[PDB]
Amino acid sequence: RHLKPFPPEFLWGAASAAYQVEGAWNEDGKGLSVWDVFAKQPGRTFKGTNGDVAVDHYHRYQEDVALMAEMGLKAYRFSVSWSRVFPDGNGAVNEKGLDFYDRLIEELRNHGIEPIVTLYHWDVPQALMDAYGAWESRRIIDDFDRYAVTLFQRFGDRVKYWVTLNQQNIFISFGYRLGLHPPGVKDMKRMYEANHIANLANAKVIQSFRHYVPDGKIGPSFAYSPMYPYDSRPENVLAFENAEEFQNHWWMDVYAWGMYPQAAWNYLESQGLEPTVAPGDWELLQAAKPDFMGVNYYQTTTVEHNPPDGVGTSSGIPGLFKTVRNPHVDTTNWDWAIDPVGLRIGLRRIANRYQLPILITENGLGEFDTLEPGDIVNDDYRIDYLRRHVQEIQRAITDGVDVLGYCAWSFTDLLSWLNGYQKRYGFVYVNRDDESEKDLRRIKKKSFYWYQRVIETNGAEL
Amino acid sequence: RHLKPFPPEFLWGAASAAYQVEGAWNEDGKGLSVWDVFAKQPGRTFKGTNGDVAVDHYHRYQEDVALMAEMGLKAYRFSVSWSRVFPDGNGAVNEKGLDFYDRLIEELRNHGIEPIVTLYHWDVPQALMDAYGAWESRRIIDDFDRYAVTLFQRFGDRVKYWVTLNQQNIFISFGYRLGLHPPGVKDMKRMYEANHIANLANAKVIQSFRHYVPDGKIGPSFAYSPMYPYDSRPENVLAFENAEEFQNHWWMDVYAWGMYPQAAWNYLESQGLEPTVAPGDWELLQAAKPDFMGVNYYQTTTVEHNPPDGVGTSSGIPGLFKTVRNPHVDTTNWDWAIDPVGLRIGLRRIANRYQLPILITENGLGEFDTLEPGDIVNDDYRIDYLRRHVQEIQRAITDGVDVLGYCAWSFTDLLSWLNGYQKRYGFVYVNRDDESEKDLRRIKKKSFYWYQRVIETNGAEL
Repeated sequence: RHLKPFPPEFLWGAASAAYQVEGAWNEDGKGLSVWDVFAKQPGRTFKGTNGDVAVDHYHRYQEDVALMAEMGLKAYRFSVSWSRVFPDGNGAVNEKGLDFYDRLIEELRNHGIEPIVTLYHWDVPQALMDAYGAWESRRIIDDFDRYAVTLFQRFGDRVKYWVTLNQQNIFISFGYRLGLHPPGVKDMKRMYEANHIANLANAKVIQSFRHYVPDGKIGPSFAYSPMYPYDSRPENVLAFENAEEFQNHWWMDVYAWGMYPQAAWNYLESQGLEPTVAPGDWELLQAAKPDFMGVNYYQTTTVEHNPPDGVGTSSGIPGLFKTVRNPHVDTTNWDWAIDPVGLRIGLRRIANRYQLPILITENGLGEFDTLEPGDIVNDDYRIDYLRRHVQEIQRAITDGVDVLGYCAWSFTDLLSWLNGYQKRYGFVYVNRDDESEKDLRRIKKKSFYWYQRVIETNGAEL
Repeated sequence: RHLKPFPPEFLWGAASAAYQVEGAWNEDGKGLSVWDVFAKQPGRTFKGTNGDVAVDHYHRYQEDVALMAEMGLKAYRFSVSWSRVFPDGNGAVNEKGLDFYDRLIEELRNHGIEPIVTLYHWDVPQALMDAYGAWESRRIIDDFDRYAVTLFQRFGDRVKYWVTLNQQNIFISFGYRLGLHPPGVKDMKRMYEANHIANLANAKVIQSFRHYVPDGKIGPSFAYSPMYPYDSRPENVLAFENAEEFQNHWWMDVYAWGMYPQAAWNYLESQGLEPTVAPGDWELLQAAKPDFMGVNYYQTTTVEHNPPDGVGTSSGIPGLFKTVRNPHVDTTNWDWAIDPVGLRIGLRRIANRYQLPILITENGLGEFDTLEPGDIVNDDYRIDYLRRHVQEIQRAITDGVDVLGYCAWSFTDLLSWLNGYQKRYGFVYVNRDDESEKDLRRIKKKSFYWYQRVIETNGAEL
């Protein structure tokens, strides 16, 4: 069988997130985000690392975009820091904050790079948390909408591709179930309420987008780990049904269809955990169809039967499923699976279930890169990982999946949320570590030139 | 987690098919069906058995319904023989034929049993095959519709529950791909064309039903073998994605959504096998939503990766999937799988994908039964099989699946299509075999009294 080529306007991209790259945490009128405050709690982050400076992209954006142009990036996906635009979340707009993103967008456009604007990457202004608990209040729906509309009005003429909430399942679960991210809560009831409010905020902004950006394309981005059954034991296949619905359809069915899946809903209702539904909620969720599903992909998860007295290392839900190591995939140095075929499977599942085009918003390999003499970083491991995933994307396109683009994570090295800087993701090495910012100089890794070649040839050599 | 009860009006049922039960093949003006002709080809059926007499339900229906009432059946699902109603397929209606079904329905209603009328169980009149090739011609769409409308007009006041095509995937694949059933064709291109025409006929009759039976409930019934991947190897999970889409979504997505799945469509198109689509086809298919999905269930199927030079014993499609024996399920004495959990999985999949209620239209165990002196048939093996499946249905209901009822296959023993009478399915033994009709007497098996107790307790005592 002949593989289809990557389509002529395929968005060969790379990506970042505002807190992870920008720095300038208190400059030009920017307000505190929940992450500014959270990361300064003693013991919260590795070696106290935080986003005060990060890799200083706020001041170094021209150099970074020049490197993107050298690579030939077709697209750069970044997030807008809400606290730069509305320092208090609501209230007065900050023109200096908007001006940064205007300058960034102009730099991208002048180099022929398509901006992909991500509205929300986990950094709600602290003032909204202080006033009303941020994502736990329906007040955020209108406040988020006002923020999104501001961006649509200022940039809609120059930005075609927009992502709304990026990895809602992560910021909600880590913030309200695991207590690892702000606000550090461990309460499933609160988690599902905040999640429902985030669903409504997503739908509201997509509705607004139709008014302000009539030729644009918008969608949420979901952190998707496709589930596998361990084997053909019926109870393991049933565990897979439970896991795919509870972990994945719980979000994507709301995004695509405006409806929560029923078995998961009934389980939550039996635990007293289902969210509070107000009149108009279903109408709003169902009327806000996205143009694409964004997918952040790193690995699949294999599951097996979990008795009601079982696991609550393996994780899972008693009576539903538990995770188990997949003996048939390679692993990273952090026990993450390497499963490029799993990306093809996830793309196929989204096309098969929702018939949506897909934008791959994040995929990449984190590793402890060594800077060798002469400013050389030989990251053949990153090249191998990316190559295998891009090859599987081409197979998915050949199968009939409409893949709009692929954003490698990340363009430059960046600050991780809790683990400092040493596990690096970039095509561009940034000379700093957990102890100091050093000189923050940018150094092209071997993978930079590999991806430059991929883009130049539209993937045709892989 | 305690199990939910069966809902108060759950349709505890049993089922049959006209050719398998009725006899009276040439009585009261009945025309030839394709099965009358096919089964009389020498060598086609075991010991030349055929439906001339079968178990003689046409003459013995009063006794059979009296037995249903003794059991306390809530519902009896049967099929109407098109050739009794329109002996030439189109043309003049045969009032004597309709009068048989009127008498049957009156007997059921007088005993408080819900009729479930199945429009089509594989017995298109031979005259339509002769005139235009039956299911290979779009002419059948209107002819089938005129037949269905006749039934809706005569019986819609007394019949709430209707099934349209029963096991379309079987009569189409066995008739046009495997050549096992009429018309005895082995041609995939013809198979997919006839299948598309059957899809249009199903949609047309559902549209007619909305006018003639506005308070009724209608759906197609699909012979569902849910697919499992052999293990968590990514290539085997991908084989599972392909197989579930090709074998199951190919039909059920058309029934529920009016759309063929895209990866399967593109594969067929690459082989020159996709059906011919006419203007208006998609609109019709999308405008005919059913009230429920009917499910005929016997077993799951496990699949694994199949190289492009591989299997086309194992069956499959090269480059997509091949079947493999599942080591984790039991087998019958005929080496077919027994997988009651697989029924729960299939029910969960239909609810999760389509949000449809499900009527289980067929499930049962075929086995040699021994008639012991005193008219005793001890079939504990059949009780075991049915009990395990009903238990899994109760678990699916507890999960949140809306199951409308369960029709055990079958009420009385019946004639099999190709294999005679000895592998029996009934709650009621019929005293005949492959060599003679004996006295055709009905003898209640042990399973009859077991199911009587199931119904009395609404499934609380299994």
